[PDB]
Amino acid sequence: QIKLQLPAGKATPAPPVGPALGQHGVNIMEFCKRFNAETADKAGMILPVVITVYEDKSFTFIIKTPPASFLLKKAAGIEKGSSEPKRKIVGKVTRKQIEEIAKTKMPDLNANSLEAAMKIIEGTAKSMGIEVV
Amino acid sequence: SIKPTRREYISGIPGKGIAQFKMGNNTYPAQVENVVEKPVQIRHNALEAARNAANRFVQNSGKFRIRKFPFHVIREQDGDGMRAPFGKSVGTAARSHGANHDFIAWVNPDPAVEFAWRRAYMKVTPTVNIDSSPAGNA
Amino acid sequence: MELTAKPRTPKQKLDESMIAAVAYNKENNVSFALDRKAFDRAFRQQSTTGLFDITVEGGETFPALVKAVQMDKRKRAPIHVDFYMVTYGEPVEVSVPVHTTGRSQGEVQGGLVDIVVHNLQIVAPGPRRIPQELVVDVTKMNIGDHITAGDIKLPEGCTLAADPELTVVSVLPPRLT
Amino acid sequence: KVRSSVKKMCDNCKVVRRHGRVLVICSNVKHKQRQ
RNA sequence: CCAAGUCUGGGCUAAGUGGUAAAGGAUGUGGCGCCGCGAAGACAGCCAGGAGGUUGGCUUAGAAGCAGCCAUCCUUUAAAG
Repeated sequence: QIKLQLPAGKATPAPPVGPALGQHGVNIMEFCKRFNAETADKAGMILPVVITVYEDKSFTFIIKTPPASFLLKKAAGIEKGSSEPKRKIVGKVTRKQIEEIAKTKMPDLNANSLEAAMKIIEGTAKSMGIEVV
Repeated sequence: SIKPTRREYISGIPGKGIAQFKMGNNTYPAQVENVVEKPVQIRHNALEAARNAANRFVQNSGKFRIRKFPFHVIREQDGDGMRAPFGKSVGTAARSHGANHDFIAWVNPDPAVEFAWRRAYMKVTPTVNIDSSPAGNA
Repeated sequence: MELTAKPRTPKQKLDESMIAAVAYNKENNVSFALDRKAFDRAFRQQSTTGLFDITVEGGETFPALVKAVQMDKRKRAPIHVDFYMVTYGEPVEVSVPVHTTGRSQGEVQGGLVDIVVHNLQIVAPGPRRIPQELVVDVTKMNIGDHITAGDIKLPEGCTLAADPELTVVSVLPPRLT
Repeated sequence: KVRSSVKKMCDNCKVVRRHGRVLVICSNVKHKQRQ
């Protein structure tokens, strides 16, 4: 029933992992060696973990796919937002490109319809700096 | 109502030194504003100021218009002592004729500017009247 | 709407609940009637901005209403109004308003704004023939631009009791452009 | 404290009357409003 | 105290105001108009979720309502903050 923000390729630090887990009924040694299995592939980037124990003092559960923010930047070719939204809008795109990017985001998107899919991309666009023209 | 020596012999023909009129933004109906009732050679300075601090707290759209402006002034200590007093000027303004059209917080729906002016009254000096115009304030 | 009186009694009248207000019309007038309570309501609507009329003895149910008056006094509560009808096909002195919307150009992007020394529009279209609410806003706003008379853009009734190039409504720096 | 000129802190700080007196009150030592 | 109605009528005071004062405050109190509703059975008590794309931009070393400068939109649904 805990939530952490552990690093990658380092499953032995006493300062954070020690007190934050040991007092909650979690064996620090064994819970750490299990991470050296799934975080070894994508080592280097901080990966948040959500450990959930029971009444036997064990388990590991859901650690992680990755980023989904930097790959969108690679396509457009803007890092970060320009400045402040609704004051310096200068990044227009088109209608047809916003239509196909929402068709794959459906799993974590609002509803499985086509009208509701285009409406979320309208809210997160104007809150940053991507006006649809 | 003691006033000055003339509009060009004593002290008449100035800019009075201040910070112009208009601010805020337009607005066809919404009548948002401020006026008074008090009589007082409105304290220039105090004046100029005040109003300004007004913009200081808001910024843009809310007729930060303001229909005032001094243009005459007092005088006192300079020379011998107290007797035959020549005159040394300082502090012009204008008579706030027992109430009248002050400055205007004029605009559609932008009370975010009403409160402003408000802050504008707070300031000022001679009490002030908080009000609306033909229609009110929306 | 209703409003009565017309004898010769302004003081007390000019007092209480009934405010003076002459019965003005091309050719004839008649003691002041009305009331300090009707003025309210109606007036509250949009005096010389739309128009109606009241039934005093069913006399003459006509429009034209007010072409003058004042909440004068300091207090800011009118007293002593003017009233003139128009059962004619000459209706000229017609001053009805004009509204925009907010079209985004200098504002919701440039923060800039715009003064409208205009708003109203005393003209003279088709007498007893005007849309109590006429709107016209070709948009545009920002930098050192300005629009006024000249351009404008008048629909139907071709009057203009006004002139060209003059207090239309421009866009100024609510801060800086 | 301010004896003169008290007006509502915390989004609660109440308006009470003791001895006709008006002294601010609200779940905070940082409100001990009094006049 | 000192001469003369502890007159009658109907309001308003709960501070001794009366018996000196301003800016400035506050469901004091009494009398007048407005917006929403109580059988879409209404504000304040109580049961509950206390919704998701919201975890957007400057600064990020931290905005991601609960540092602050700009946004202020979309939603599958019991509605939206």
